[PDB]
Amino acid sequence: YNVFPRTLKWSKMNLTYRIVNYTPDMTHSEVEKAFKKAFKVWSDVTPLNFTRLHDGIADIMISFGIKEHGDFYPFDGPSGLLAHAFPPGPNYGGDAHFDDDETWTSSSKGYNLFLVAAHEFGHSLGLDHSKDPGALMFPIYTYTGKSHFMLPDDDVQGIQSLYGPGDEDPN
Ligand SMILES: COc1ccc(S(=O)(=O)N(Cc2cccnc2)[C@@H](C(=O)NO)C(C)C)cc1
Ligand SMILES: [Ca+2]
Ligand SMILES: [Ca+2]
Ligand SMILES: [Zn+2]
Ligand SMILES: [Zn+2]
Repeated sequence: YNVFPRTLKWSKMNLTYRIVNYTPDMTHSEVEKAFKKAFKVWSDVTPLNFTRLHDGIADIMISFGIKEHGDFYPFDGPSGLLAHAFPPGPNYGGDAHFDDDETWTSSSKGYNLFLVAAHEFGHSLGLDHSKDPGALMFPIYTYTGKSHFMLPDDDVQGIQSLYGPGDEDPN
């Protein structure tokens, strides 16, 4: 049973994460919405368990990425790359990093963390992608997390069904 390596949705009904998008044009209050609110929408599509244990137990997080890997250069102006997320494995999984050279906000101008973040998190915690037809995963985001409707049902029901109940049980 193996074909397209894109799903990672089975044994992860609950996970922890950290909120630290950035403080460019928004304030601690906005980032609070970006990370929380965007999470409110992600939870709306799927009852995913998320906990930010500052104690040091986080798997995914929202934060502006700044070239710190050592392989490919993510940050790069408005280039085709606003949010790169990693697989929830080591302490660098579900790492939601936005091309620091891009723009992010919680208002009607630019990428709304609700959208971008709900999208990056959907990846960092979800998997490679899941919107062939239409979901909050393609390089297009136009409709904010809630600026019209769940057009991207692919990500809505997609993770609402795959990330819904977790298994983490080998038969
Ligand atoms: C809200 O929907 C979107 C979220 C994030 C992006 S992105 O960060 O610009 N980007 C999409 C993309 C850009 C260029 C080429 N291919 C894809 C991310 C992404 O997919 N994040 O989930 C890339 C860098 C992986 C776009 C829309
Ligand atoms: Ca870019
Ligand atoms: Ca991590
Ligand atoms: Zn990064
Ligand atoms: Zn995507």
